[PDB]
Amino acid sequence: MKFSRDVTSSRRKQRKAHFGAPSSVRRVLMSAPLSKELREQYKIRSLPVRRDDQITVIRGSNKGREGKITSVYRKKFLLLIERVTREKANGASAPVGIDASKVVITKLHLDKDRKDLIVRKGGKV
Amino acid sequence: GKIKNKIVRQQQYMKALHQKNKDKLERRKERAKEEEKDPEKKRLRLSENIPATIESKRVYDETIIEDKPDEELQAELKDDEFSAYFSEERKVPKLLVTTSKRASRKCYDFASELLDCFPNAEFRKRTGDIEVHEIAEAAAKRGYTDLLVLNEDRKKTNALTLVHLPNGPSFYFTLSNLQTAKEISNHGRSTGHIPELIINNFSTRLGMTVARAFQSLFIQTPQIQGRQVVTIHCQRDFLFFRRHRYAFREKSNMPDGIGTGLQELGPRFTMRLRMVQKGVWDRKEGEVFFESNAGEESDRRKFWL
Amino acid sequence: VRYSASPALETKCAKARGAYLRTHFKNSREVAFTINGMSLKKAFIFLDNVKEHKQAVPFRRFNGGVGRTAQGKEFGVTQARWPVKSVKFFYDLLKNAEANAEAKGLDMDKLIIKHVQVNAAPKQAYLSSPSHIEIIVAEEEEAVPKAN
Amino acid sequence: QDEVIWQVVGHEFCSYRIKGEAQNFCRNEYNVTGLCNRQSCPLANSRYATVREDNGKLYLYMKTIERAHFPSKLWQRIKLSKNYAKALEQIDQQLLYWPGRQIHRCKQRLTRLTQYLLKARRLALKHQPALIPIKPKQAHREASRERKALIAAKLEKNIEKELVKRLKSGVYGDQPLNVNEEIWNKVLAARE
RNA sequence: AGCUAAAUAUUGGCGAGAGACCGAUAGCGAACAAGUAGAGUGAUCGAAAGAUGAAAAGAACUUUGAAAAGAGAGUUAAAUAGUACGUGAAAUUGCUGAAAGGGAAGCAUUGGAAAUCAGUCUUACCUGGGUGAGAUCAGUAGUCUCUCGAGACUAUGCA
RNA sequence: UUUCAAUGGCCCGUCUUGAAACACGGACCAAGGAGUCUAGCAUCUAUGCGAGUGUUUGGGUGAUGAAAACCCAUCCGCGAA
RNA sequence: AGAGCAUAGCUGUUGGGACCCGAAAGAUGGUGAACCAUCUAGUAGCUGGUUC
RNA sequence: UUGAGAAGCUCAGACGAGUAGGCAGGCGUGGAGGUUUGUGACGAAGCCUUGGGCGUGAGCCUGGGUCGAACAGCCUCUAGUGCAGAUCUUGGUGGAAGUAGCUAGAUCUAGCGAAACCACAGCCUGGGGAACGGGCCAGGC
RNA sequence: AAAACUUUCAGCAACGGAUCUCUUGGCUCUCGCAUCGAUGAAGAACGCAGCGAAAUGCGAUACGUAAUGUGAAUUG
Repeated sequence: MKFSRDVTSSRRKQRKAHFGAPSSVRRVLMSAPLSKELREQYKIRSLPVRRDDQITVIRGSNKGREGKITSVYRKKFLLLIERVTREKANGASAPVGIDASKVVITKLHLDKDRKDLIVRKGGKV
Repeated sequence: GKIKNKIVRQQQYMKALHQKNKDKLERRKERAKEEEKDPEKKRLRLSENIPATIESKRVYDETIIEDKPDEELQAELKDDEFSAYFSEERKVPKLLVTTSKRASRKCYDFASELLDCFPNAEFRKRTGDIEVHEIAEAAAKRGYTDLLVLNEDRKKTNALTLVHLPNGPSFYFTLSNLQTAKEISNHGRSTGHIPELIINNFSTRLGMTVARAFQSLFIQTPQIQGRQVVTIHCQRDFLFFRRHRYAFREKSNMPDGIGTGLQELGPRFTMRLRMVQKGVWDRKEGEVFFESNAGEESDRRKFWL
Repeated sequence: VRYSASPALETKCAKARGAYLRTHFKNSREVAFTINGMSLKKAFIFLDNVKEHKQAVPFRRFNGGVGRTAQGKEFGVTQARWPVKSVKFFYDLLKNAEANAEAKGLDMDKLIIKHVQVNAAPKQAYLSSPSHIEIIVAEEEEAVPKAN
Repeated sequence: QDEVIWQVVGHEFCSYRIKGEAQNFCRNEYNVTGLCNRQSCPLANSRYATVREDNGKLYLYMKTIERAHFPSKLWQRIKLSKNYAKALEQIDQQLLYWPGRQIHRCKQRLTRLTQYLLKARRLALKHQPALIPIKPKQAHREASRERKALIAAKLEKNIEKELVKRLKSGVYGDQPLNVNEEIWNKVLAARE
């Protein structure tokens, strides 16, 4: 149960906040779990996704697939993973969007900003 | 789906649909003009842009047979359970058609139509608490070769299990689109002549077993004079059973100019294979040769028969 | 799509369809009723004759306001007209069905109009009545000698 | 107690009551009759005996007024013999000087629970067809894909294509018996 | 002649949290281009309009046509989801089939005919005998939970 | 269920009128569409307490929603007189 | 040798828009005798309707 | 003898039109508390049906088809709770009608095309008292 | 008397958008707060978006510049 009068349990206001969120909020809304190896080595459970991240698809028809994240589609809350495509009528390959919570991060595109993020969120390297 | 206004996005769709029709029309008129002037660009486009069909884009499986003869495949069929039919022995098939317990009148009408398709095949009403394995062991000592059991419930036949006596494989099907002769437009009255059998599109290895089992129910010396043909056709794992009364005549379609005029005889139904068991049919304790999975049949391009 | 008639299976049928056609619904209902069940080749001659006023389309149901004509004695009545716009639409559809049958490899010498139905399209104080027209052409079914 | 409990449960609200048109039923597992009555209520009857089945063995369950406030020890249980005559006497001995209506209702439940176990054993021996569910999604999928398969089959085109093909190969004798003379003459000239 | 916080008010303004409220002819006129389109010289007046699918994968390609479209195909779990898009009632219309029909229909009561359904069955009881089987049976041994004996098991024998 | 046969069967609502006659309303279908909320008074019944009775203007309090529940200082109303 | 007081429900009744739809308005303030907005849910013994 | 939902069970006799009005018990709808250790992608709700059943009835249960994500029984609470009418409101749709007619060609043909109105109907003869003829009764058609 | 025509029933196709389900909307109640303008407000007009259906944003620095923060997007 929530006891703060500063947070709303209203489904109307929760749905409006999620679907009307700005880009700097959808960066956090699009978070993915880390693999057990990374999770117990970086001391971090989940991180927001990013391009060049290496992920494994965990749920859906494409379950078990792996690949880098070519681009994150924050408008529709979708990830676009390389070689995870669908053939069209004319044979052109249309990429398939995957929710960020349906993948797991097996390798992190480490940067100084993310390295600072790890030590910030109780992590280590 | 950006637009939240229904009327606006209906107007936006129509203006994009009209533009798509217009610009595709311009490129089609231009292509037609530039390919009628030069027939070369026309004859290579047709040979290259062949329309795609489910049969053409069927998924790849190595179980499919090849045109060339292979000794291993023909060595396996010369001593199996169906060998007594295709060998020099030429044992005539003696069929036993029976139904499920407490069948109705409608099941008898389908059975009576089904007995027409099979000369030398007798019906025995299913009585009391005799089981399929018991019927099979009792029918084997009576000289029967194949046992056909029609499953009906709620006054409708919905399944068909055929076993090959005495220990041959048992195939379980599910019947659908049952249609007796009276319900078929421009039908005919079947005669007593032995029908011919034509079997098509059973390419896979599992298709050979089912095609041989279906072939093994028919007397191998068809009566040509009656010119009746029974067709089993496997398309997209659906086996279509039909019986016609053909007659060769002149048609303007074929290059040779001869075509047959089919008149349907009935019954008309479709079979979907659900299970193949090695040995007599025991749903609890049978050796599963094949069991269809509905999950992977959702792939419309993948077939097993 | 699916048509109103249980035929139009691939067996012997060729389909032609026209939706939201800009023609009066009551006139098209009469033209369809006349050419229903008649051979495809004969239908082309009949539609050709109507365009040249050699033949008249008898109006049976919506016969109100149709004058007496001498060309309707073939059909047993005397109320007939010479519709052109409605006949033109049916000519376009019949050619489409004929072309569809030819592409299918059907026998073109036995084609008859097995089913033709006109339905009222949405109305658009001058709300006229557009027409939905569907045509099925199939070979005449024939019998074969049984055994003798 | 008992008359206060019955007024609260029998007439205001019991979570065990199934209200039918002709009768009310009891969802309680400890009800002998399965009906909602004053005499068959296990909650409102401080002294109550019932028979119920556990993994093939029938037991006599009894509770007394003196254990009413110890729910874990409220009901006592004894084993009833497979011998019916001994099972009846077991109920008589354990329910001695209980009202004759309560012994009557316990012996009636023992007969029905014995018949049900007998019928359960006879159903195991018999071979009965297994009921397999009808899946609405798969029926719709197979009905639609069948329609596409039948159209794509082109049965009449393929039947006559094979029938003419085997006419050319001469699978019949010298001249076939299903062909008119004029057609056979056309076949011979064309194929040669 | 003058000043003065607090307790009080608050359909506006900046936010916030809620509800036994309404659920697209409702609830604000307005869930969407809404004080918009539109109307009137002007003051003013003022709507109708929500939902393909998980994903556009929004139907390539061949073919008919002047075109719109159609037909072969194709995608989808589903096209009985094709942007005229969830479900798709009634009034109404077309086709097909069956039946009826001397200037009404018309409903009720009782049957016939035709069509079509529920709608069911012997399968069990009693009495054996044989064979082995095992416990709630042992001229039997243990453990556990309750309270001697009551349940649950274990080992052995099946007299 | 359809249909046939025998027998019977005046169009519904409103108003009028002994009654009808009437005059009205009704092309068809869908959705919406009319004794509600509140203050006072009186009867009756139920419930609590009873020569008493009524906590909620307010104060105290309430950590798990705290607009609830729980508690009652001083009055006051109506009864007894 | 006091029977009241409080709450709830039922019913009747009187006020409020007061079961719903119904009768020319009038007044205030505006726009170019007219038009528009509000008071207004104005006034009804009467009309039509008022749902298992 | 088990027949103590004592609000149950049971025995007997009489009785049965009904406007205004009086009284009692029930059916259904939206939401709320409790409950069914409730139903549901192996298909909720809705709709369709010459499938079957229950109730005197309001209504309820169910098969088949369609469908695609929620929903119900029981006790209690609550109310914007039940329609055939209001020359009702909004929407859709008919007959009138391819008519009245208004754009071409040669009054005819083509093309474009309404609205009023609409309980349902449509032979007379008499009698039918209240009009009764258009429905009723006996006769013709 | 069969056809046509009419009527009834059913099947299929149209027509229509009811019902059901939901919903970034409304409505109601409560709570916190005090902040327009000659230093040019409210409003109106005209411009800028590479295209944007509008709508929104912005003001010739035109769907913004500076600074700070997050840290890799934007998206038809």
